[PDB]
Amino acid sequence: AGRAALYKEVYNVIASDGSYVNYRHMALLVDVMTTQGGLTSVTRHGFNRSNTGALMRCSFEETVEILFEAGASAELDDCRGVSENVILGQMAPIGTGAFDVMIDEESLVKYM
Amino acid sequence: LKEKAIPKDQRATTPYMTKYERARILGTRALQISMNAPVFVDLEGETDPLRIAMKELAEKKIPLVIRRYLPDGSFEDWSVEELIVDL
Amino acid sequence: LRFGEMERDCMIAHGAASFLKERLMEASDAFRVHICGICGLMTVIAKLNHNQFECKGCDNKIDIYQIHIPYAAKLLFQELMAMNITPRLYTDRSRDF
Amino acid sequence: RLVKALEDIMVHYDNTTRNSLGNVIQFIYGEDGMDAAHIEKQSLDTIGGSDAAFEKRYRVDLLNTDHTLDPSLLESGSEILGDLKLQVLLDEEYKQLVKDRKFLREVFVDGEANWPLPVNIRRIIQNAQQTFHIDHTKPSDLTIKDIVLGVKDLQENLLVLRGKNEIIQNAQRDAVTLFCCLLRSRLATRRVLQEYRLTKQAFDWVLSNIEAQFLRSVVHPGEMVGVLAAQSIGEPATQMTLKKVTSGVPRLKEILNVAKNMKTPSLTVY
Amino acid sequence: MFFIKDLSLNITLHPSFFGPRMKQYLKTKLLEEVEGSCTGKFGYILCVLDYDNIDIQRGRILPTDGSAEFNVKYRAVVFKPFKGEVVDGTVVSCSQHGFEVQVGPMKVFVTKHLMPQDLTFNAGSNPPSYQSSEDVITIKSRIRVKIEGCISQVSSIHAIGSIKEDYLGAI
Amino acid sequence: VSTSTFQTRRRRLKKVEEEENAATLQLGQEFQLKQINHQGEEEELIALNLSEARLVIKEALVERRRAFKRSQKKTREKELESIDVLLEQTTGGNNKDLKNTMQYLTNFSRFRDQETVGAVIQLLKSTGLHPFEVAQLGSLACDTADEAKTLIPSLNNKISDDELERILKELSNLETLY
Amino acid sequence: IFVYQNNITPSAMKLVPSIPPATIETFNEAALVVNITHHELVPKHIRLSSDEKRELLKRYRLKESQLPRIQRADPVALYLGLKRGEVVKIIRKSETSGRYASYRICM
Amino acid sequence: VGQQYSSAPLRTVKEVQFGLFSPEEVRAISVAKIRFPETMDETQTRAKIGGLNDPRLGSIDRNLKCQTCQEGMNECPGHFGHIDLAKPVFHVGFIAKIKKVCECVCMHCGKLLLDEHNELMRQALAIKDSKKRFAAIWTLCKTKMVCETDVPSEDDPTQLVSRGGCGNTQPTIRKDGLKLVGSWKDEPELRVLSTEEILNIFKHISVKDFTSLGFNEVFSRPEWMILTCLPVPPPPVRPSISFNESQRGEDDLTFKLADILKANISLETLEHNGAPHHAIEEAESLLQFHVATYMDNDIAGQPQALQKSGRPVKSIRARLKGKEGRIRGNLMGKRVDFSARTVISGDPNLELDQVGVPKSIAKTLTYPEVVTPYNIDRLTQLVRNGPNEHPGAKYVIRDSGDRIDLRYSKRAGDIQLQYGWKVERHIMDNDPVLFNRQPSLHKMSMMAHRVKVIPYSTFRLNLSVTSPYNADFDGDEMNLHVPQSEETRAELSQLCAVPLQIVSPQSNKPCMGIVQDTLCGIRKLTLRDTFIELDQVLNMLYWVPDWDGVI
RNA sequence: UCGACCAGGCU
DNA sequence: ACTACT
DNA sequence: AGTAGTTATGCCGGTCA
Ligand SMILES: [Zn+2]
Ligand SMILES: [Zn+2]
Ligand SMILES: [Zn+2]
Repeated sequence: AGRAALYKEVYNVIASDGSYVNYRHMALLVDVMTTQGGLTSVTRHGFNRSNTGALMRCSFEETVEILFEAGASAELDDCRGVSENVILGQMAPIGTGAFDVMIDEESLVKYM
Repeated sequence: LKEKAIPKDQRATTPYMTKYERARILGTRALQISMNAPVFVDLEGETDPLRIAMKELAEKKIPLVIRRYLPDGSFEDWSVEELIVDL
Repeated sequence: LRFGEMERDCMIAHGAASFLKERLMEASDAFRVHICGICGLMTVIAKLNHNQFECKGCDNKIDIYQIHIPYAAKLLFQELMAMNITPRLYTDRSRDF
Repeated sequence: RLVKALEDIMVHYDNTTRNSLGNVIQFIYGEDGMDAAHIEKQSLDTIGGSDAAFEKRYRVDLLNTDHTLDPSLLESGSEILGDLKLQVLLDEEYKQLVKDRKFLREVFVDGEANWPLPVNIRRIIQNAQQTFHIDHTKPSDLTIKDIVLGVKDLQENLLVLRGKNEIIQNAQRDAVTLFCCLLRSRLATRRVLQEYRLTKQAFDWVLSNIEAQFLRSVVHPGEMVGVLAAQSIGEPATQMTLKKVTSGVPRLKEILNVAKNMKTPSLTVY
Repeated sequence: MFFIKDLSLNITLHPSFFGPRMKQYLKTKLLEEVEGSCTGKFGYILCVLDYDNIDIQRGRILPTDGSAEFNVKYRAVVFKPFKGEVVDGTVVSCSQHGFEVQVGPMKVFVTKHLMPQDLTFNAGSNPPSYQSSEDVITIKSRIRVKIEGCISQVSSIHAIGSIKEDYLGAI
Repeated sequence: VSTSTFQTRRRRLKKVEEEENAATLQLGQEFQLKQINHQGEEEELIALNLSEARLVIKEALVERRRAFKRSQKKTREKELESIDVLLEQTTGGNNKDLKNTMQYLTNFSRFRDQETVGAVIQLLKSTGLHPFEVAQLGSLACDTADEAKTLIPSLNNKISDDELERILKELSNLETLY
Repeated sequence: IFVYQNNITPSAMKLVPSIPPATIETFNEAALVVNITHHELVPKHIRLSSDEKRELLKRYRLKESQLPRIQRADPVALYLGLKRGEVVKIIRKSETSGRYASYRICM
Repeated sequence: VGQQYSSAPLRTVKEVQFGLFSPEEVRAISVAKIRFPETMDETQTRAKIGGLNDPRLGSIDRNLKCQTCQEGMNECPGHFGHIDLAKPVFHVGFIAKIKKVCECVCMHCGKLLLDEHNELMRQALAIKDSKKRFAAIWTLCKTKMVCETDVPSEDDPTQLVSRGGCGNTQPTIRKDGLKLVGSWKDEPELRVLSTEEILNIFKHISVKDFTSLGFNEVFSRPEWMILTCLPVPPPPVRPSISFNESQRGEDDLTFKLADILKANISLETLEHNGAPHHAIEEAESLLQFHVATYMDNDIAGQPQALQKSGRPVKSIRARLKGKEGRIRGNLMGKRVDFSARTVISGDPNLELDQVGVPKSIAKTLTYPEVVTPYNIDRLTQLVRNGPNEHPGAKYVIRDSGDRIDLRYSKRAGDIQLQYGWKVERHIMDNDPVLFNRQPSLHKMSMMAHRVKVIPYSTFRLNLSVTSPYNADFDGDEMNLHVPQSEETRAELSQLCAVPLQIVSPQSNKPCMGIVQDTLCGIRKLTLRDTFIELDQVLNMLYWVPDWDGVI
């Protein structure tokens, strides 16, 4: 019921101004704030404290502190986040990167 | 593990090719076509690598396979041949 | 010019993976470092010339890779080390999941 | 802050919306699996209107001289009157339509009938008409069984999820629930013949496009839904050049912060 | 000793070779890069077996240049020596410090004072030899050596052995 | 560009512990009886006594020259030369090793009959001995159980003197002639 | 279940988690005057047999930690006596798709 | 890039293992001892002293030299060195944890202050998640201020069982500057907790205790928060900035190491000398200061280690702090090659998706095309054409990684391409390019347009693509990025071309319409009253490029 | 080769 | 200038 | 209370070692 109200409230802020945003957007935000269990703030205190990779989190609000605590607790980063890759200069798994591409020796012969 | 290779049967992903997949196929092929790789269609006078790629894709003669990954690490392989191209 | 945080977002939004990677590497930084396969450090003493590699201290001479990462990132790591933090870089996963 | 908090959320190849941890956030993107670019506001006729006109529109009683399809519409119009085997279907149809009507009035208490939904059906029919210069004078050639079992069959293919199993299959049926109401709202035997005047050809065509146009409106695994969603909210907040309750940018700030001591903290009691 | 190990190797194929006789060019590249190679890890890689069923698998395409990278699963015959391993081979070189025996693709060295004592070094010979009351080791004589220790090096392995224990020496 | 091997144990950074190798049958981790096949199934270490090795290599280089032509479409001292040819046909020509290995193998081969070698194998493959020892016993001419247990310390208690001395006798017979 | 009036002893409740298996639940009276579950915004939840759950996990290839969580002290969580590990199935209306089914595991 | 071939297999980073440096490893990695605080001038002679920057670390003087490594500056990453400190010092950044760990263990013996013997503890000890576990464990036994030797087992509070010994009272700890102080409690017994002291207790903490307290046996054991051996970052991290010769140009960091170095030598020569016991410690905290100041220099204990002249001195931590920081301003965003920017002005004559590009810009921005039998001719024409005429080129890059500068090369006119080589050619009509206006709020602030090289100096765009960017012509400027790969451009043309972006998913409707003149006028041209005669109707027809020539 | 800090102005 | 957390 | 952490994007004179 919270999520319900949270959306209802967020929505009003946007419609009060006379604008329209397709439900899915606010929905997604609203959900992200609640999945974990209660109300997670779009704030350095809230979301930037989940289990996302250190590197990811350090790219917002508490940079060195996060990296420090990261070495202290011997964290492990999957490098699954958009951010980790942007930082490593690797193709991030998004759109064009959500999948791999291979030459199929087989079909490569049927073609001739 | 390859215990992550989901059989051609039991595939559950979309039968159609995603804009991303295709955008990336045309690009990859164009790249290699420009690298002087073999071209599998007759260049009806075409001389632009992306053009030659779009042509290869229209005649489903692109020897590439898209390996789709699932959030767990599993993956279904689909050939450009198979993949539909509504888009 | 500066392709900054906000423009980074816009590319992620388009889902343009390569164009982003290319804009942040080929078109700017991009550097080639040699790392140890044992301790994810840029320790390796590569002599691309006599083909010798090694990483004494780990006493390695065989298990060695080369990676492409934005110079700014090499810096970020050396700087993190200077502050006694080891940001090991590994070319294979273990944590699976 | 918005963008940094959704960066990594994208629709995965299983139609699930997750983050960089694999944690589910939305089981099916947008609770419907549809890409927003492919959506338009459509009217769900069934919900509004008096029960009076609802019946006058969708009701087809073959066992009645005053509630059957006059043979000027359907070709097999005279030889259909009194057919008991068909009224079973026509009654099965009109039963669903009426059930839908209650279900819609349940979801949209308000009574609001216009909602963004994939595949614009009003147009997909106008083209149908003009493509075949369908004249409202002659009679169709659609079996009353044609229509009913075709629309019934079209639904079987408005796929969003795919897996071979109950949990998924159910999810699928959910995903399409509201759309189908629309579908039946528009492809009701009475309408199809009285209103649209579609021929058997025009019909099979409308059914074909409705199918494709649907499959096309589904979200592409890869879509960086997170960042998109973020910007879609932020962008309009930027243009916010600001009933005496904290509203607008200051309020939005309030919200995203899960601000304990909000300013105006009214409460409405009914 | 001589083993048959299950190995694998990664090969990066330029896009030009993305032809019809591709599998062939890989299988080739494999042999070029493997047969003849040496590591302390697997020892000498001498011969790739079962040429016909070399597993090529699907190669993935690097994503900036268009090359593909295949993981070639093969199987081969290798030769890795060991300490304490008794092996016999033929002599090759011979000085005042000892003589070098050749076992397989490798070379083992027997240091003078790692031979029996009564075995002397006859310098005033040709080809140079090592004489005993009874024996006469030289240039081409077969000898049974006990590998005392190995030293992996570059593209080969080298060892030192003795013939001072029993049942060792010429044959 | 290296060359992997069917088993990847975790690099817990602490890269120190791996002992030395010896006649305690302690070969590398890269050579334990328990090692994984390419079809990821456990499979006992495969050591080859010479000759058994000379055959394995020769056979392969043969079926090679064969397929090296399916696609072409569109006596001790005597074997030395016959092999020196198969080489300059299927080999890389710079495999100074594979060549030297073919001579060494050809000269010091104790059995030159795909059958006699089988016999050897069956004979020993009942001892329950380690693939390495079985390999050595096969390629090293031994008389007294003493000479054996002495050049192959790995044995010593693994097989009685008489029993080992029996097998040794058998080995001296199957011992193809020249 | 024990519906107290104005509270229970800070020494009394120290005896609830002492008779397992069987478990005890405390509830305030004023807290049950109105049934929250009956509220407009509160959607229908639903416990799930350890199997219904094992299936949910299998059909979505999820680890437990990848599931949307619900508070052990969540109003509706108590209403159904949820227990750390169980999963409810939240089913609600959708302005997008008519009906949508989400899941919430118990923290 | 970072050039020259390397036989080392090339892979991508899959995981990042964070941890702390053991003084052992630091020593292991180190290529240099580092004892002298001098930069170099081997006694004034321009070179480097075997003491600071390059007693074998990276290089300076464009000189391959580099302890054989050679390769020369662009290729040689830095090389770490070290400094054996005089006495263990805290790590500015861990003090907090260092303290909280003490409040969890018992000094003197080094064992946890709560076992499974305490239940409220067991409850915490179960909490899977370092972060939160250690969060509980602390709050739990921070209060427990006695190393209890015996506790009433899970039977009766009657018969008390035995565990670890030494009930030594536990000091209530508080922080003072970079010092930890405790008071074991008539009246307390205030005393300062020495580093060598805290270090030893941590070293004695058990491996299981480690872990229960969110640490890690291999990558980050408590004791390592206490610096013993200091890693010395190489030249690249703290590069100079010379002004020809006889001058200088050292880096802030290079100075703070000198500080530390000096500060250290001083201390040590007091422990090998007349050690006025507590006149030494007065100079030990100076080291603790610098070694703390070098990593962080924006602490709470105000002394903000200013440098000669008052300027504060960038601490390594400053370098990484948000926006402009290393992370935020060098990695999540950076300045880039192949980009261009100028004033914009609408042009009612370009197609929605084109982008008028000033010729001068077209001639600067280039694309690396590969020589293919398909384009050998066109490309040779451009190369021969020149970097000054428009349709031309600037560079020809051979297989043998070497650039031929078409503006100087004595063979500019000559040159015959080579299938496989590359000709960096001028941006030409219809090249796909990224065009954007900041701030970049949504996808549509960065769309791909077709190039149309044109005169004058302003990017010209179609009026209707005006809204998406939110540009007016009051003087707004717009950026443009030219894709470099065959696929990079594919991604633009296929995913983000202005025509695709037309109907926006933000609000399930189109995001570009008809505006100004066209909108105002389209109304007028519509009114029933509006009639048009032949002469003109004919021009109007002709103007529509598709008009089927049917009046 | 090329930097830092400060301050001021445009969108 | 404003806001939350230890 | 004491205790810290932020704050729009991007672009274009004058002192210091
Ligand atoms: Zn190392
Ligand atoms: Zn170097
Ligand atoms: Zn104690």
